[PDB]
Amino acid sequence: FSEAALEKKLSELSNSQQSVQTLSLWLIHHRKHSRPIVTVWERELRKAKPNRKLTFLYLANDVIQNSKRKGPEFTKDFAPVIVEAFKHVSSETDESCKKHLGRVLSIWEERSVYENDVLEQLKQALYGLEHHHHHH
Repeated sequence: FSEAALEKKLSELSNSQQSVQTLSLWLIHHRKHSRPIVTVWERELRKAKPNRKLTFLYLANDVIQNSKRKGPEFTKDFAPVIVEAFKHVSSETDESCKKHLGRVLSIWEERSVYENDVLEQLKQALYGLEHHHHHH
């Protein structure tokens, strides 16, 4: 595992099934490094252009869900950053992009991906009144 390799892969990440699936497999293989991986993922997410940010969440979705079979590493290590990540993506993208964020969150609530406390925080992050403080 190297952070440099991860950075390179994240920079060339796209929405294709092959792009997300292969990166997910690599990350899960390297689950011993889940904390540094999440740290790098969060940093590159914030650096990404709005039209690319959703792709980071799709990756996280795939990694978190598929990792559960192997261990709790990714579920646990995404947990402290994932609310802020949804809030970030929600704020930096067009209102209609909530279609995609909401789909993921719906998936997570339907498949029990995180517990209640977290799921509700995610709900607030996505739909909450804090997005509506300023005239537009």
